[PDB]
Formats: sequence, structure tokens, C-alpha cells
Amino acid sequence: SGAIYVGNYRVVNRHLATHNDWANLVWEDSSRDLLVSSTTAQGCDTIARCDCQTGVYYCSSRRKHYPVSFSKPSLIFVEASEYYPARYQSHLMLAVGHSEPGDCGGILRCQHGVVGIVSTGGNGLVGFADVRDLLWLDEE
Ligand SMILES: Cc1ccc(NC(=O)[C@@H]2CCCO2)nc1
Ligand SMILES: [Zn+2]
Repeated sequence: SGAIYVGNYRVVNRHLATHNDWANLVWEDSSRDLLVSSTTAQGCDTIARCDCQTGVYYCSSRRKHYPVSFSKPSLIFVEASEYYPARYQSHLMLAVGHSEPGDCGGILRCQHGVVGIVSTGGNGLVGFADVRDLLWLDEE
């Protein structure tokens, strides 16, 4: 589990979104495994605006933060999970690092702030749904 709290927005894995998230929907995209809902309070997260390929991610199944190199956001074929058949998971970044299904929601961060959240994890290893293209997260 995990979310990004930026301004009055909550960014979660679409497959972990709650009823309250869907009842307060701002934007969702199945292809990206992302959903954004509204919050009453303002959030303490700075989204990165950058093309970094190095950062650190939180891995709940290790209680550890790991430094990683990651690929730029792309349309990877992702192998079937419980929540998606496979499709081309878009805006996905892959690193070499451990992950399990429950690790979805761990922040990846660079020197500029939050890059994305764990979403996928194949043999390739850990995939992070990028949020850095979502400029609108910073305004209104
Ligand atoms: C971070 C992450 C996300 C998903 C997965 N696992 C899968 O997609 C499938 C489900 C059944 C066995 O593997 N592993 C890691
Ligand atoms: Zn950066």
C-alpha cells in the first residue's frame, strides 16, 4: 500500500483505490495503474519534474529503502497480475530490485522529489508508475 499526497490530491495505485477514492475521483487510467482523488487537507509531497534515472524506492516487504537505476517511462508488456490481464502497462519504469504484489504504492524519489509509485514487478524486477508527466498535480 501507499499513496502520494500532493496539494489536495491523493495518488494511488488504481487497483488499490477505495470506494472513497472513486466517490471523489479526479482522474484514473487503467493502462497506467493510477487513480487520483481529492483530499480536504493539502499534501506534503513535491512531485519531481525531471528525467532522472536514479533514485530510491521504499520496499514494504523488506522494510527498506533501496537506491536504484530505472528505465524512462514506457509501454512495457506486463505479465498478468490478479488486478490486470497484462496489456501494455504504459508510463512504466523498471529497476533491478526485489518487489511483491503488496509492495505496490512504495514511493520512488529522486533529488527533485516523488517520481512515481511501485505498480509492477516481473523477472525484469520492479516497475514504478511514473507521475512526473502529471503537471496538473501541481496546480488547481
Ligand atoms: C511489485 C509487484 C507487482 C506484482 C507482482 N506479481 C504479479 O504481477 C503476479 C501475481 C501472481 C504472481 O505474480 N510482483 C511484484
Ligand atoms: Zn529527478
